[PDB]
Amino acid sequence: MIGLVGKKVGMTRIFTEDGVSIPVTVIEVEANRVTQVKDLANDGYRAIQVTTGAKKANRVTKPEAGHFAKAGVEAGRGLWEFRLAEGEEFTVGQSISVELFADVKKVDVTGTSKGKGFAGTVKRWNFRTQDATHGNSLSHRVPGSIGQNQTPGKVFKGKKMAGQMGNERVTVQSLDVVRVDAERNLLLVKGAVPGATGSDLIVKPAVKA
Amino acid sequence: SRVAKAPVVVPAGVDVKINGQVITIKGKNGELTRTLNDAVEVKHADNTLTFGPRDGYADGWAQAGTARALLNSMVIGVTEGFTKKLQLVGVGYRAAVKGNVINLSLGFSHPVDHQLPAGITAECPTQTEIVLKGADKQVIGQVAADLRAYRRPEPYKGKGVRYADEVVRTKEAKKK
Amino acid sequence: MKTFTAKPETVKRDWYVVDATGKTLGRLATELARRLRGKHKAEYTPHVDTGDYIIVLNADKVAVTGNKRTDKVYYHHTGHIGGIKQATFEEMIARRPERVIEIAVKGMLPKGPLGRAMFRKLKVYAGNEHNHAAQQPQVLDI
Amino acid sequence: MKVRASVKKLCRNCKIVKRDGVIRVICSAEPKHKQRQG
RNA sequence: AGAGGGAAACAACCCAGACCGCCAGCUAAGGUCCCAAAGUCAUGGUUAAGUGGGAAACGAUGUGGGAAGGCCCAGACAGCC
RNA sequence: GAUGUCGGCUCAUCACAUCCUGGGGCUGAAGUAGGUCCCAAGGGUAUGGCUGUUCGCCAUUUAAAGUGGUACGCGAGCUGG
RNA sequence: GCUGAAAGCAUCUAAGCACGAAACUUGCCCCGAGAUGAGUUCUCCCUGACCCUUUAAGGGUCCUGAAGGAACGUUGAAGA
Ligand SMILES: [Mg+2]
Ligand SMILES: [Mg+2]
Ligand SMILES: [Mg+2]
Ligand SMILES: [Mg+2]
Ligand SMILES: [Mg+2]
Ligand SMILES: [Mg+2]
Ligand SMILES: [Mg+2]
Ligand SMILES: [Mg+2]
Ligand SMILES: [Mg+2]
Ligand SMILES: [Mg+2]
Ligand SMILES: [Mg+2]
Ligand SMILES: [Mg+2]
Ligand SMILES: [Mg+2]
Ligand SMILES: [Mg+2]
Ligand SMILES: [Mg+2]
Ligand SMILES: [Mg+2]
Ligand SMILES: [Mg+2]
Repeated sequence: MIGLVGKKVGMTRIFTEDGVSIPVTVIEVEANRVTQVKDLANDGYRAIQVTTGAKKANRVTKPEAGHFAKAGVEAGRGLWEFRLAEGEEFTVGQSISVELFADVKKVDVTGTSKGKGFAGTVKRWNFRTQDATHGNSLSHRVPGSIGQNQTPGKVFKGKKMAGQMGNERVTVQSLDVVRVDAERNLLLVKGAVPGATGSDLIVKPAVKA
Repeated sequence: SRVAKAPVVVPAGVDVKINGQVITIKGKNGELTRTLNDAVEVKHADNTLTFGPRDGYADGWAQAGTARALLNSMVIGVTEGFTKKLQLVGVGYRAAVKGNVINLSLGFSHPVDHQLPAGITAECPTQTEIVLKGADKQVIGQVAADLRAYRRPEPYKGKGVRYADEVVRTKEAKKK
Repeated sequence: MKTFTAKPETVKRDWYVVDATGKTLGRLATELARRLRGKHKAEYTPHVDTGDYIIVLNADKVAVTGNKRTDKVYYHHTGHIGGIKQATFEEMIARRPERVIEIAVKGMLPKGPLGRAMFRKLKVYAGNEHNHAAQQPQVLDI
Repeated sequence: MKVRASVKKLCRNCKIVKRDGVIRVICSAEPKHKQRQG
């Protein structure tokens, strides 16, 4: 099934009447408007392109404005594609609401994880810290050895080193749908999802069980 | 050779149709079709079939002897068909066929259901017996092997699916 | 009087179609390598690409002798440690049938900038149809 | 299964068979006699 | 203290001893499908293992060739009663 | 006219003659549990006491506490017993 | 394992057919068209003169400056 594009509102909890606290992530899912439908004939694959939210007319460019005018929808804050499964039909301009997840039990949420910047090997790869005392000289959080002697004579590709951590696409799979509030454009999933408050999220039904 | 040098008499009621190498045979029990190897040409005649090694191939005589035995069973399948009987040995073991699916209870925690392939019939005269009937000798032998594979006869009490004819050789558990 | 040398500006190249159906992989590749390089033209010079453009159809129908259909292995290393990948012939055919002929010919071409330029004149197609009718390619019954 | 470099008939019922380029010994009487060259 | 050609690369192996020049020819070792100059040469065989393109004792109804031998239409060998 | 030499730490990587998990054959395989061989390298594969120790012994775990290569991997990374 | 000759039998194999493992190829996640073999789709923008010369993927002057971009500023759960 296709998914929806929402916004991470934040985290809260839902008390069940039998005394269980469920940590939930509130996802604001406004109406996703279909802006383009791709088919095998013209594009070689079946998919829809949706937009969501609103955008000030002074910030949309003429190339983007003409794309939205072609579909007859108001300009959103971005465009996202969803591969169509066999049997799903959508028309351009059609609006898709959060009630699509009315009977969906588990979802996969995709977002951009929070950026940690340049991270050391201790933080990024869970390397073990060397001794803090016992003679250690300037080598407390350094990665240690990075290879073998002359026989390889090089560092292997994919070696775990310090570098940029976070600020990348991350998918969390099989999150229980706690509540679908159609009239308020809310979707409550159990657990935590990638990204900071206010970031865009892509919510699809769970590809696994 | 010695098998290929014995012509196969095709009786009345059944017909043959040679189309280059692909051969087909119709009869009362059904119809069969089979492509023969390029190393052998089959010569049609009066109601008897002759196989010989086609020149240009060294293994013709070995390949010819197979086609002889192949269609010799093809003509038997379209007239008499083939039958194989399995007998279940062991308490609780009982089979029952409904439609083209066997319902075996071989002591597993789950029911095992084997789907018959198109062209093979089955029936259970009793709970601990199953008889299969069909035209193709190879396919009826394959199905019997699969049912036997669900619970192969163990060598201590003979329990499991076995062929009604074959003899299982048991052995005792050495004490002490 | 110096020996004649072909000039890249004045060399003419023809277009050809080859049906790889049933052809032996190697004995077809050598004939392609000759014509891609231009060894069949009297104006052949080593440092100039005087070859022809060749279109190969039905690349998935190419034939091999012996047990090579299941035993010929194509190795390649991804550059990552332990990244030695392999694929037999018939799965190369099932996945990327054009790669089989392209790999065979690539090994028979010279190595270097000119060799890579000759390889660009080879258009391999898995199916029977090609969209180079505008080039009017001549049937090469090889 | 005995996997050895020298396979031989161990009784009257042992039969030598070559399957897929591997010399094997199959015995309809003694399962201990089952061998394969390797 | 010896270049050249061959042996993929390879002082000591194989061919062969560089006075200089040539956009001439014939050969040696070694080669002649493509990389890469020259036979997708001819005739008759063998191999199916990519053997060729690494290895022993030993094992094996792989297969080719050869010379004999036992038994056999007084019915042998195999199968079946 | 210098290739820093044991062990530890950190970080590894490959081989398979496999320690666990997976698939099998045989068993002097009733079951449970084993023995042995074949296939299999995807992942996994202890913490302490003593000793500079590798190792080993011991205690207690674990599905298991694999064997080796890598300048007896790794001092322009640490340590210096 | 099935069928089955070579080898009147037998035989999982030689022709043919079926099973079969955390290995293999997929399936899951991420990167990814500098994939120079540089791909595809959608949308947007630009519709003036004139001279020279060896006359062509030529040079020059005047007019024109779009879509968009960059810069600058306020900044960010983005960041050396
Ligand atoms: Mg940040
Ligand atoms: Mg520590
Ligand atoms: Mg110091
Ligand atoms: Mg190197
Ligand atoms: Mg040389
Ligand atoms: Mg001299
Ligand atoms: Mg000459
Ligand atoms: Mg040549
Ligand atoms: Mg010839
Ligand atoms: Mg070899
Ligand atoms: Mg020095
Ligand atoms: Mg190691
Ligand atoms: Mg092994
Ligand atoms: Mg895998
Ligand atoms: Mg060391
Ligand atoms: Mg060092
Ligand atoms: Mg000291």
